[PDB]
Amino acid sequence: MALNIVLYEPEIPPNTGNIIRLCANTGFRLHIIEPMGFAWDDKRLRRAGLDYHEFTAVTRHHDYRAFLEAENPQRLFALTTKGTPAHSAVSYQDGDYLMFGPETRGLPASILDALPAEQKIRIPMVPDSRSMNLSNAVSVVVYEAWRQLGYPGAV
Amino acid sequence: MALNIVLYEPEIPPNTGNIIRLCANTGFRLHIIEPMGFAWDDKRLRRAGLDYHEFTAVTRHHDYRAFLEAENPQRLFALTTKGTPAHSAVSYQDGDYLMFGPETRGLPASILDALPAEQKIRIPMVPDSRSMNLSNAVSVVVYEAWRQLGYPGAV
Repeated sequence: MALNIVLYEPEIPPNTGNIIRLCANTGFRLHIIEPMGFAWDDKRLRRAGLDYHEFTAVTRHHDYRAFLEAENPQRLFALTTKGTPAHSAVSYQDGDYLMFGPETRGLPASILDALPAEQKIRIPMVPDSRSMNLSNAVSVVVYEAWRQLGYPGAV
Repeated sequence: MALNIVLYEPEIPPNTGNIIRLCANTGFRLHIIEPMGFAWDDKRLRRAGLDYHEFTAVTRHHDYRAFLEAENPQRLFALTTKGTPAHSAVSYQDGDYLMFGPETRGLPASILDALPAEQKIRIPMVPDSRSMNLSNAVSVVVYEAWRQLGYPGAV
C-alpha cells in the first residue's frame, strides 16, 4: 500500500508528533514541506514518545516544487474548508497524496488553483463550526482512506 | 441526531479541549465521568480557544453508575485494543453512546465485562503499533459514526 500524507509548513510540534504516530500505526508515509514552524529538536515534538523507527516514515522537502519533483504525485488531494466533496465522498486509491495546510492558514492559492474541484475535499461540519485540530483532521481523512481500501496491512 | 461521546476519567487537558471542539463541530454530545486528571481552570484546556457555547455540549457525571442512572444509554460501545470488530464494522444508530478510557490505561474490567463482544470496538492498526492520541481516536470513531448516518446537521 502506497498512501501519503503531505503537511505544508506545519506550525505546532505536537500535531506533527501525533501525525508521525498516525503514519506508523497505519502504514501511511509522511511528507513535510519546509519550512516548519519549529525545530525537530523541539521538546514538544517527542512528548509523543516517538521511537526511532517511527521517524523512518518521514521525508522532508525543501519546498512544494521540490516535493513535486521528488514524488511526482499521481493524484494530489487537498483538505480545505473551500473544498466541495466530503473527504468520504471521493474514492482513494494507491499512489494518492493527501495534503494539508498549516494550523493557522489555508494552503496557498497558487497550489489550490492547480487542483480540480473534485480533488479539494472538506470535512463535514455543523454551521458556524470552529477550526478542527490538524492532527484530528488528518486522522479522520487517513482512517477514511484506509477504510475504503479495506485496511491493508492492519492486524 | 442523538450521538454521545463518553470520556472515562480523562487525564490530559488538550485532549479534552480538542474533543469539546469536535463535539461542537459535529453536533455530538460529550459526557465526562469524574474524576478528571486536571481542573476545568487548567490553562492547557482552553489553549483551544473554546467559546462559551461550546461548553454547553458537556455534561459531567460523578461516577460511572451516576452516568448510567442519568443517561440510561440504549447502547454503549467501548473503544478498546481488546475489542473485536473494527470501529467501522458496526452499525451506529441514534441514541448510541461511544465510550473511551483514559489516555494511559484501558477502561476498567468491571465495565468492559458488562458489554457484549460486539460492542467492544477497536481502531485497526499495523502490527507493533503504539498508542494513538486519544483525541485522534475519538475523532476517527465520531466521524465514522457520523458518516454512517449521512452527516445529519452538517452544512
